[PDB]
Amino acid sequence: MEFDYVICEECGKEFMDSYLMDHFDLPTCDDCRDADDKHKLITKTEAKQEYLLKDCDLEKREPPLKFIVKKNPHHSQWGDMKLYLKLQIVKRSLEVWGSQEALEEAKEVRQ
Ligand SMILES: [Zn+2]
Repeated sequence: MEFDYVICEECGKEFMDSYLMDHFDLPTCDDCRDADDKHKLITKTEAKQEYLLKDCDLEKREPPLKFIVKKNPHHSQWGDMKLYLKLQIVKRSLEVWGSQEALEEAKEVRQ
């Protein structure tokens, strides 16, 4: 009868908003984490581009990855700001090359 909660589909954790479900559009909970201490997201520009990619991938299958977009929450607040969950951004960096080390090596090997 009328709800307003959600359970993390990753491991199953009721909740409503945290670091990804509070300003990202992704539920998750304070258990999956990603940075071991915060899961600090990663700028969408340094997330895919750096991961050797930029669109055409995360929109080719339409995965459960969400992003934020607005003034930065920490110090320094430029005009707009596009960010993408870091954990999910890592799952893709591998799905493509398979590891952030295969990326760093792909850019150091290529010209
Ligand atoms: Zn979870």
